[PDB]
Amino acid sequence: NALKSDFDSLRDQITKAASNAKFNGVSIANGSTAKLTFLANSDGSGFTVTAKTL
Amino acid sequence: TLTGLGLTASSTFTTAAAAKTMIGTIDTALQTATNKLASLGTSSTGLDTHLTFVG
Repeated sequence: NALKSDFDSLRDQITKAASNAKFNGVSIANGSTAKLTFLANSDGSGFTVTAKTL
Repeated sequence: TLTGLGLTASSTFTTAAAAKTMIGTIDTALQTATNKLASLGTSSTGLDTHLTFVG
């Protein structure tokens, strides 16, 4: 029972650490969005970065 | 004036895709504005040449 309770605490810690990973209200790990597209040229074409959930 | 560039007095973007199109719109506006101003400068130099000839 003690080992299982420690396992549950570590589980909650993962949920919390994943939720907190945001930079100025945007995240690439929380899974809020499928993708992000940063600028790549003066014509507006965008470098693409597919999101990865954790 | 904005109407001559193809921009409208109400023009704006309310979402990221509209801004992605506004980039190209402002490109066309800057292009046509520079062309119009180059034509004005050419005509001004022509007025100067004619002024010297008339003198």
